[PDB]
Amino acid sequence: EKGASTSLYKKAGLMDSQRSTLVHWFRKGLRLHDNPALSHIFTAANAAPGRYFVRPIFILDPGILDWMQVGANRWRFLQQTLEDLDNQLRKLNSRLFVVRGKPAEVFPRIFKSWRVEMLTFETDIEPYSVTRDAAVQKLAKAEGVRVETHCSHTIYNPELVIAKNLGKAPITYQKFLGIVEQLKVPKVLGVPEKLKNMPTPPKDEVEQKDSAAYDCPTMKQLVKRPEELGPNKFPGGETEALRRMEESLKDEIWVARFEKPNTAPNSLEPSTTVLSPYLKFGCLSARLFNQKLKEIIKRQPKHSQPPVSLIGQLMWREFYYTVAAAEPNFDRMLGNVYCMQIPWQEHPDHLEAWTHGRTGYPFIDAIMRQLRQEGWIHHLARHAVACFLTRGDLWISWEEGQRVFEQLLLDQDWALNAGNWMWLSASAFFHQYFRVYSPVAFGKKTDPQGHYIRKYVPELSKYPAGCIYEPWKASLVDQRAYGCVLGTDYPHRIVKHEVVHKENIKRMGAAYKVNREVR
DNA sequence: ACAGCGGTTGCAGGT
DNA sequence: TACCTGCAACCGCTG
Ligand SMILES: Cc1cc2nc3c(=O)[nH]c(=O)nc-3n(C[C@H](O)[C@H](O)[C@H](O)COP(=O)(O)OP(=O)(O)OC[C@H]3O[C@@H](n4cnc5c(N)ncnc54)[C@H](O)[C@@H]3O)c2cc1C
Ligand SMILES: O=c1nc2n(C[C@H](O)[C@H](O)[C@H](O)CO)c3cc(O)ccc3cc-2c(=O)[nH]1
Repeated sequence: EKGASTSLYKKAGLMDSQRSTLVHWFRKGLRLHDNPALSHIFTAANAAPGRYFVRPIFILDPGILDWMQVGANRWRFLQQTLEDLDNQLRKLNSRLFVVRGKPAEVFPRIFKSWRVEMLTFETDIEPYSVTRDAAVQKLAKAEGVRVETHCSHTIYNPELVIAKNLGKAPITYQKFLGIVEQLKVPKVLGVPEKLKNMPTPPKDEVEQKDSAAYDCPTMKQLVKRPEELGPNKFPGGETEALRRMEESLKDEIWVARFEKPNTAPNSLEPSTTVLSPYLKFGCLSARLFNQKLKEIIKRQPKHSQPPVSLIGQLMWREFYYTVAAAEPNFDRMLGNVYCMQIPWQEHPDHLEAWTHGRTGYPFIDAIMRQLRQEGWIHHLARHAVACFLTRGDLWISWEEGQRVFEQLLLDQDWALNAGNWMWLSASAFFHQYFRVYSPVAFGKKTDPQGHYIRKYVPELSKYPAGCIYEPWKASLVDQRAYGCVLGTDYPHRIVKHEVVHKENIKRMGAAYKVNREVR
């Protein structure tokens, strides 16, 4: 009987050559938890153990760099995320395969060599993803590969929101809420089960030439300019995502009473959750986070509501996802159905100054430096610098600010970055352009001593709180006494806010009329 | 039809 | 304190 059982597994070792492959394709959805596309594959494999190999893949795609600027800090985040993801898949008797190449070229090969029966992935609405996925579905159809996609990057499916709103994406938040209240949310899933009867798949032609061909990229492979790395304040991956979420949810009174407008842009520690990079890469399920918040809200029936509550912030994400789904030119002014056409000026020197936090406005400069160094800044810090760049002071296109954020943010999100840049430039969604953030006054409310400025603009760290926000008010002798002379150790302010913002408000009114008269 | 309402997160000067 | 008004007056939705 022991002899018999031995004969059985020896024979099955030949049978293994006859297996087809089930592929889950990670792009976002970079997590095991609440991942229906992944769970699909793992359930299919375990429902028929012996029949399939499982290949969880991430395609490290050179085409991304034709579309997106990616700074060193975000490359490091991705490196860490893929490593965490392989660690978690290992626990399930699997692993991550990181296939280098463009999807259009990779998929023809692997469909054939792995004998792929089914491919799953989490859907996405970005133009890159739309064109990519269309090409892959086309190829899978031709090649007879079953493709099942799942919508789980968002709580609501943009397509279904647009359908329920009679074919149009809602363009106001309250209307969006009224629509999504009528939609059901799928069940939030746990991590998939361990794979049964899953020997490692046989090496393909690539693996045969280099056994490490699909192994997780190193820092050296992914970060080509490590001199641009800052402190690793927000480590990548689902494990860190979940730890951070549980920590952020620990104070249920803080959660229950959360109002975004009352959180500081310049607290030295984040005043909000900093779950955004995790949500952006899919290291954290938005649907799980929402579920967790809802549990807390049950226990704390006295709680804040949208727009300002924590659930409210998730809904903003959903909101911008839906409007972005409907408009591939979401990230440009021209041809963007939502966007006010505003004659922004080009000014290379001012853009450079803003980009590198050398505007001569300490608050603005502090924020831009934190962003560059750390890759996260608070929402209202983003407001301050985005308003400054666009309608507030420099009159430079929101698209140029978008580009800088796109490089520097760990949470860089096509829809969210574009949506909020339009908001802040009063190009779309927000239209009360008479409200202009003051680069001098805005930060004072939450940091009267200027601690944040003293940290990120250390050259000004000896200035009295009375002029650290407005160092040009200090005489030359006082500047010398504070160890920082304007024009020498810190730049002269590149524009005068008190003049230019009034001029820009007039320009905004004139642009608005032109746009009105087109309709 | 177009007035009235509400709109995540303005500032300054004031109660 | 947490809130108010004046400042000029925008948008989309609603009826
Ligand atoms: C000009 C500008 C550019 C921005 N670019 C991005 C970006 O590329 N990627 C990005 O994730 N956020 C972006 N934001 C939105 C917002 O600032 C960040 O989501 C937020 O600061 C992240 O911090 P948090 O996770 O601690 O937010 P929390 O306040 O803790 O909110 C929780 C989650 O809700 C979502 N959320 C919060 N605020 C917004 C918002 N305003 N719009 C949409 N979703 C929101 C995020 O996923 C966030 O993680 C931008 C904002 C501005 C003003
Ligand atoms: O499929 C990929 N997605 C990558 N993405 C994820 C990307 O957001 C999704 O592929 C989107 O679906 C593209 O529209 C990255 C995102 C970043 O912010 C930075 C780098 C990458 C790199 C890749 C990549 O190599 N392959």
